[PDB]
Amino acid sequence: SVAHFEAYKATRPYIGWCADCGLAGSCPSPVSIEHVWSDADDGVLKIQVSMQI
Amino acid sequence: YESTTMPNQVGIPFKALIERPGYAGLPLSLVVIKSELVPSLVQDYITCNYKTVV
Repeated sequence: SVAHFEAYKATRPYIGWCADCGLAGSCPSPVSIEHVWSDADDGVLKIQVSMQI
Repeated sequence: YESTTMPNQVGIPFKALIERPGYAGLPLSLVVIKSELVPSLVQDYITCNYKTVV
């Protein structure tokens, strides 16, 4: 937005479907991969996820 | 007075003398440091890796 801190307050964590729930079954999981973007040359993976850390 | 046609080779001093009869003038030494291919180009396109979003 205009302030990064303020943006993260606004954007609360959400659920997503994940088929892995300890590899024991398919359930709605709190963690899911939204998109992974990579094009770095030092092997760095930029991961976007449901959860907020 | 004027006029020699020297070859382009880098760092090698070409000696040109072409002055009036009797030599007493300034001897011309000329070096090519680098040649510089300066473009007059057309931009065809930009390409890059892409993120398709569903």
